[PDB]
Amino acid sequence: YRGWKHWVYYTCCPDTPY
Amino acid sequence: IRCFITPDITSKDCPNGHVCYTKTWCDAFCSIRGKRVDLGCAATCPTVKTGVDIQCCSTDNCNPFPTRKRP
Repeated sequence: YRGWKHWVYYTCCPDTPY
Repeated sequence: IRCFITPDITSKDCPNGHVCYTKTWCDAFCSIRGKRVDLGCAATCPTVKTGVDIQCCSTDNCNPFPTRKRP
């Protein structure tokens, strides 16, 4: 748990620059 | 300036842009998640070929329908 993602790229939710 | 949906990521407008540079380039591998191909925001139409499918367009709304992933 916790460790969600720093994964999106191509829009859906916040950013992927982290 | 918002040339298409978004360059690397989701959040904002390409910080570097002039023409909707629909750049379907893989370099060799294509190391980001799974690019949804061409978006642009760069300068000129200097090559547009090789293993780089570039749909460089200087239109106003180069970004047809706000669909990214879809299903």
